[PDB]
Amino acid sequence: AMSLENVAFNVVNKGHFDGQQGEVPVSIINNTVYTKVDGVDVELFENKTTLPVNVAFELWAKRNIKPVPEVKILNNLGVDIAANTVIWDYKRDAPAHISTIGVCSMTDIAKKPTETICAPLTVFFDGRVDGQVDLFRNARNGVLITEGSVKGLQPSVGPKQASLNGVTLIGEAVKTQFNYYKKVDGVVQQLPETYFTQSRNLQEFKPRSQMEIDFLELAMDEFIERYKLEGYAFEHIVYGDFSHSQLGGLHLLIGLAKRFKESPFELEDFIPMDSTVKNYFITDAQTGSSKCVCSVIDLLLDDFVEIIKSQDLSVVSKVVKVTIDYTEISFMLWCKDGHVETFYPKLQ
Amino acid sequence: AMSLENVAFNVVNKGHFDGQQGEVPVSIINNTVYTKVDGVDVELFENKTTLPVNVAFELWAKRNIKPVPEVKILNNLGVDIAANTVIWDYKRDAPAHISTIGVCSMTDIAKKPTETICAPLTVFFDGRVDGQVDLFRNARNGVLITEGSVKGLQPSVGPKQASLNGVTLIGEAVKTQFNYYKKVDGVVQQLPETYFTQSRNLQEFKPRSQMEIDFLELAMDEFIERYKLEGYAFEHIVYGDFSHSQLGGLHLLIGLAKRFKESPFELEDFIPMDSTVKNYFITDAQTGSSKCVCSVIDLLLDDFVEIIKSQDLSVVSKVVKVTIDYTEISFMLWCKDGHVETFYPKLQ
Amino acid sequence: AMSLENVAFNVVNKGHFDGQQGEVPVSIINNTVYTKVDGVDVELFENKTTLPVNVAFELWAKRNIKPVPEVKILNNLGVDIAANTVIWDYKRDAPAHISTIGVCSMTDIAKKPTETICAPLTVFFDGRVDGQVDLFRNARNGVLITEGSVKGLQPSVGPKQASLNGVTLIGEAVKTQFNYYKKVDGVVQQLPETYFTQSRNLQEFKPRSQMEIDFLELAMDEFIERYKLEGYAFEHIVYGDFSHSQLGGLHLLIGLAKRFKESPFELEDFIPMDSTVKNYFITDAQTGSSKCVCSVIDLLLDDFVEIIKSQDLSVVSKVVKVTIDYTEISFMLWCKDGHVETFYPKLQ
Amino acid sequence: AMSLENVAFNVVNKGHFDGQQGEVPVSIINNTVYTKVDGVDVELFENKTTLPVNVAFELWAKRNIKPVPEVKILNNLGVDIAANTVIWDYKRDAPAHISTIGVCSMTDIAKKPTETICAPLTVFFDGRVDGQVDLFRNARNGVLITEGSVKGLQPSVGPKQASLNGVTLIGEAVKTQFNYYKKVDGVVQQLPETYFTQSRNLQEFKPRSQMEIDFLELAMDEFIERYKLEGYAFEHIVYGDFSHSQLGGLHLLIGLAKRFKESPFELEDFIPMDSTVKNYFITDAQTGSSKCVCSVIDLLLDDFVEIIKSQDLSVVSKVVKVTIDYTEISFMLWCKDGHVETFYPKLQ
Amino acid sequence: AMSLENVAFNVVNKGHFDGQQGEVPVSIINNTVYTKVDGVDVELFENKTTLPVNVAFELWAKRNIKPVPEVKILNNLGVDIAANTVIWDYKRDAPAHISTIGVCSMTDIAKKPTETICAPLTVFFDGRVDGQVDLFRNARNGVLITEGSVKGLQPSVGPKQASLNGVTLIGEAVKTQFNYYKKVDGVVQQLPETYFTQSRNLQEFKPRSQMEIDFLELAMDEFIERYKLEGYAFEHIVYGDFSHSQLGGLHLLIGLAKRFKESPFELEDFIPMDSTVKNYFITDAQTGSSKCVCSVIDLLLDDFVEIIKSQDLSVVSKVVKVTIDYTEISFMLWCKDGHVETFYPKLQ
Ligand SMILES: NCCNC(=O)Nc1ccccc1
Ligand SMILES: NCCNC(=O)Nc1ccccc1
Ligand SMILES: NCCNC(=O)Nc1ccccc1
Repeated sequence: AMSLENVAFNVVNKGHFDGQQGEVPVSIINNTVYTKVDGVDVELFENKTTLPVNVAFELWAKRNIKPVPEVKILNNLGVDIAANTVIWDYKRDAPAHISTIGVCSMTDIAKKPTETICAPLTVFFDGRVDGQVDLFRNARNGVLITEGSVKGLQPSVGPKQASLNGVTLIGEAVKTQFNYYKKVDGVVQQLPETYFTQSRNLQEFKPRSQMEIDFLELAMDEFIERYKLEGYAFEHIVYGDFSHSQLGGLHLLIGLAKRFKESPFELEDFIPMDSTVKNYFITDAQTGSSKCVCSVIDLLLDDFVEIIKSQDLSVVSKVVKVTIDYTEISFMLWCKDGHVETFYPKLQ
Repeated sequence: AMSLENVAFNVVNKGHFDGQQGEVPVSIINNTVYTKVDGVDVELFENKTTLPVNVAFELWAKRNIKPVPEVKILNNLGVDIAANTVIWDYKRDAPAHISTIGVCSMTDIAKKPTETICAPLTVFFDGRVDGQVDLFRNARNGVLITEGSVKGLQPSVGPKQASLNGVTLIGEAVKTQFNYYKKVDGVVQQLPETYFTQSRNLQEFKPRSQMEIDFLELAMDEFIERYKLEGYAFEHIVYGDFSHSQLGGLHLLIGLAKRFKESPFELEDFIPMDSTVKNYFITDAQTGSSKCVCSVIDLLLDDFVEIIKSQDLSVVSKVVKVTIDYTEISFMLWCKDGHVETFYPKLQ
Repeated sequence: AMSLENVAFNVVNKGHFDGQQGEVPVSIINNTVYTKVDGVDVELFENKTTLPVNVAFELWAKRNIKPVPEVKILNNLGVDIAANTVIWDYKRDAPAHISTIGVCSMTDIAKKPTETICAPLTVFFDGRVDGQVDLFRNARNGVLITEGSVKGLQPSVGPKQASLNGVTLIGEAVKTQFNYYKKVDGVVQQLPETYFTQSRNLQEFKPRSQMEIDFLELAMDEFIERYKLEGYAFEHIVYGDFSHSQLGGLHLLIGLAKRFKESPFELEDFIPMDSTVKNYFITDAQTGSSKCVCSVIDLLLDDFVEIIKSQDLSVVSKVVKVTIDYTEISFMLWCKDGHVETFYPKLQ
Repeated sequence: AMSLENVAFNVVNKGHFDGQQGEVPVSIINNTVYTKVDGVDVELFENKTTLPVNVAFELWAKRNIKPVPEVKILNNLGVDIAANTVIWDYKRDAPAHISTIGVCSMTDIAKKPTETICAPLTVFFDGRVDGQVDLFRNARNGVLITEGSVKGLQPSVGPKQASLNGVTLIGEAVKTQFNYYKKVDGVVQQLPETYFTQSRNLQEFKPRSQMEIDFLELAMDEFIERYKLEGYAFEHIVYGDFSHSQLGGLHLLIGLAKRFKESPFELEDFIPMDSTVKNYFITDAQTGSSKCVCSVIDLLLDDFVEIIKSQDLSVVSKVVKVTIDYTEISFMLWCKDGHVETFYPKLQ
Repeated sequence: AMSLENVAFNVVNKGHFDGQQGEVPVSIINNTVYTKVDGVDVELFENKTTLPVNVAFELWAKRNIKPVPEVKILNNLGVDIAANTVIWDYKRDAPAHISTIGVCSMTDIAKKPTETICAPLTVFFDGRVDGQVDLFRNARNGVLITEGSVKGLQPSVGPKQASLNGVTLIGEAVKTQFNYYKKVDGVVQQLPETYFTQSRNLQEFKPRSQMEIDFLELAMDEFIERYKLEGYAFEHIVYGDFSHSQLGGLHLLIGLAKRFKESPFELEDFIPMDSTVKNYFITDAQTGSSKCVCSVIDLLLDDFVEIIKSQDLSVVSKVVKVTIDYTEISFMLWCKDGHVETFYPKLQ
């Protein structure tokens, strides 16, 4: 017994859609949903999606309010659709997937993922919901997340962090570390050995190791000195060269976090989505140095050190593929006389 | 248990709102309501009101599908609101009135007209609906329409025609002639002795008397000759002078209907509504004669003849008030040497 | 090398998309596409779809400009998508189908119909285009139209009429009669023995038989007298009873065409689309008789006569299914004492 | 003392802007202007321009309500701007020109055409307004229209017809024939000896000569027989060949008017504007013959006869330039053995 | 070979328009540009201008990504248009100028500034681009910026700061100090002796002299004591009187910066543009003192001290013109008994 008036009632009284019965009066003026809160109109939802205002209002209200895998993780694992839930893409103010299953009649391609329409698309299954583990076992294609062990299935320990209502966090009061399982054409998969991006902010960056505390506390030539990083171009790649017209290096988030405490800079996110490697148009406000496409990746500093140290420095330029967030991230490794000139994530 | 999905279901399955239960999936794109009719979107309603698309969609679907008094008649009788119905302005694609009573939660000022909010408003009562005659008796202000007699209430036989879903007709299968009753401050006000406009189109004009058949068939100087209309300026007022830069006279619809069979002309309705006197920006396409404000009124030709003949032709210019459609329409009667120079509905 | 500027160039110089190279300057204001035609903006396309203005502009410009099966025929044959073409719904100003194949990158689900995404969808194949007959043979699901014979494939002679740029016509300079072929699950399905709706207008109705000329020329009780239609309720079903508040019968377009010459009436098409049975909210402007859902079907008069005469008139009410336009149209046949009380296309 | 409320007051009380003082309350909902006409909103103007709703509302209200040269004539004479008036494009619901002079502050580039900004623009001068003849004499570039003689200035008798509020007419009550004068770089340019298009409609076409009455009344092979048009392909060019898939010829409006009485056809005006040669996407509804770009020009039949007969028929294909409406319209004259194969307005 | 799909491709892959070939699929939904980044739509640009979404998307992507003079500087120097570049007005989310030269076909008035259309408008020339110095020499009117010396031309050292992608900075990695050259009607100009506004933020204000460090560090009556500012009303003008209903003085940004560390206040920028003197509706959140138009100018404290000290204090009120940012800023100097009562930038 779904309706715009019942969906808005749930937003008004339960904070989101809770299946409760009741209706509040709604008015729609363009791409914005309002409700008469005694006399005057109070805005419940502003549509920022490509979907019709009422269809997207419902999807937003029927979003998952539990910690779910980050959109980048789901996209890297070829997830197409979610089973009986809406993964809200909080960085895009839109539903993460094209269609739904058993959620909104207007976006729904199926009511249950058992239907032939779902057979070819990798349906996401939340093992924390009743019966979704068995739905994954019978599903032709899928991605399952579980909190604990699944009999028979070989687990793949995912990232420590998950998204709770847009907030990317490492849960303490809730579990955010999941077991990943992927299936392709009925065959259970052996997920790759992978690294995970730390998914941190520039404003609230916090070091997650002793190397990260030493990088943020110690001066440039003494962090490298302590960690034997001579000839790995950390001064260029991680610290960033702000001396010339084009901003040099600055590809690890920890370097942007360190440059931030001292001086600010503009990061223009021209493709605002969730990806393992993010591209920014940076302008360092102090020096005036700038770059149009500056690929910034947030790896744990020890992980980037372990990646660059596990490399061959003989050729001038080669493509270094690294499995990060279940995806093959290509990097361009530039060299000269046994040392790194630059090592940035490849612009593909 | 009202909702956009239940209103749209009723539009799809009953042609309008019929109180039936059920829901169809709806999408709102700007000011237009669509429903997925197997695979693709079919438009159910295009919003042309100043109300939000969904609020107006509901009002339109909950419109009166029975013959109701023409909007001009309701406007002349100082009607402000309708009791438990929506009177639709098919001339402007919008509800004839600002607020509702027991229809739409978003426009509703009351559920029943007995409430104190309705006391100073002239609520329209349809005596054809159960209990609306008594609601008129207790209502402080109102306008009642009945098919037959109401005990004690002095009747006022209204126009032969009524609006059935936009179609202004003289009913045969239904009753379009009503009894009018008005009350102001709790006192039943006596309705004036009035004329009624024939509410006809220019494309489908049809004469409604022998004088009207003689006017549309005979030549100019022989219609006047037969009906002794010498000295009343019917050549200017009713026939229309298309000889100078400014179009002369042409104020009776029957004259526009006669000029239409021979030659076309552009009538720019710059204030699109239903009024007893309509103002048009006319451009006669044959001669090129034109007028910016040309007040055109559709009275029965015999009625205009009976109005002008009964007028005193001694003074040069006087204001002639005539009760038409329950409103006092002022006219400017111009004269010279015992004859009418011009007689037009006065520009206030 | 597709672009909004190349699509608009083709609209400006070729009348539609013709694959020609070149670009005209375009501006987009809301849901409307304009081109600067020396100094000022001339409107090339007004978006009436639920697709983005530029995505729909391209689909409209890349429409099929050859006679194609009417949208109702394609909808009755379960057609979901078109192979490398856009079938335009001129009745709703929008593409007849949700997605495209090898036409627009933004709507495209595939470049060629051979792809696994097209396997469960009924792809429409135009046998008049090179290689589309073989594509139908290999396609898991499809609907093929051919001008002549296809070896092995059992033909189904479709309607005489087809849609040429919105114009439903019976071609003389072009072939509008096609051979239909349908396949489901990789199996060529036998098309039913069917009737075809004449797809005519109310304004320009033209009789297509001697019975139709006799119906439009003769009086009521002498058309029935000549065609021995005693006891079949043609006075109610085909002629229409305009005597009571609710309009009786009037379910054959030929009856609406005959009532039209004498008097006008309002037909509110509340679900604007192309269907075998159309539902209208009729208001006869002369009598005032009206119906909310009046199912009107345009069969050839001889076909409706042949359908009703062959029916058994013993039971009071039975569901009469008739195959019209490849769909099983249900009808409710009401009877009493060996004669038809009413026989209308059943309201599901 | 200009304002949206004063402009709307003038629209409401004078039919257009008349410089009168006063203000009515206005509301703007999207691209539409409304005024509260007692209780409810009545629409005064729907914006169809690329200008802001209020800026265009004012331009429309301050339009020229006198007969002015047709937009095509002004466009052919290189007119860029109007002096202290707004020439309205009733064919596109927008001001014919980009900027204004002494009309709207928001579009105004100058208050008077004497200003240096107007010097390289061809300002249109209406000699019927006080002082505009002298403004033309001092204006570096301009186009002047006068009713009578201007001393020293060599006249160019323009078309018999002019546009009066969208209505293209040959004035009787007003003068529609003007004297044209053009100046370029401060030098009075001699206007060419030209033909004029008759500017007629397909619905209300009326012959304007004995040849045109004979063409619309007589059969094909006897109109040509009477007017000695053997060997000029009037059967193809003017009559139109509806026998093959592509519609042949049909380039004179009189041929479309003659084909119209018998059978209808769809003319898709894909570039909606006023031009000497119009391009249409025609689909003959009877035969099914069609053309994507069918250049249709409305010349007087005698004028087209006089153009084609005077042409040399020796070469296979040559470009025939003809001065029509002050513009050199190119035509492609195709020939074989002393006769015309085709003669159409050339597709540039 | 320009197009919406090529412009968006460049935004997606190069961070801005870089002339690279390629096309990404785009959808336009109202005033917002999106691109399908695998499955779902990612927003590339939200239109905040008065230009059509696609025309303004292109201008934004084709913006100058090098340090250019601040919009206020260009407006003060009468710059009308830019030569073969787009100066983005980052404070207005729009292109700084009406038209373009050799950038966007839809805004372009010329391809090269040598054209007669550019002769009367002051074209901005960037001497850092090849051949723009010579274009300035031949240009009738222009404003040239060079990094170094131009033979013959007398330089005018502009501000230390320039705008790099919205970021107003004093370049270290790039040059931001330019040489200004202006030309009027072919005559090279002697630019005025001028002051420059420091163009600083309230959040990140940084002192740029010893007087500014003493003002931000020292208490009120000891800064004045040290700098002999007795009788110059710095307590009112620069410090600000927050004791009465109307906020007194507070006209120098350094005073707003000092009041900010202690307590916050609301600055309503009701005309959000870049001007030498900015007008704000201030409300001091601590005291409740407020002003509707509070003219705030960011001069270096030593410059304001040198301006007020270089004044005559005899008359009660006079207009003090000061050349700041190449424009004549008027100030109202109020006095009594040989001292300043107030000295604020004049409200013109
Ligand atoms: N002829 C005037 C018709 N227009 C309206 O009736 N507009 C309206 C309706 C409801 C609320 C506000 C305005
Ligand atoms: N009679 C229905 C026609 N309407 C449509 O066909 N709408 C549409 C087209 C493409 C994508 C989504 C909706
Ligand atoms: N047939 C073209 C008519 N369209 C316009 O004239 N558009 C317009 C008007 C004023 C400013 C910008 C565009």
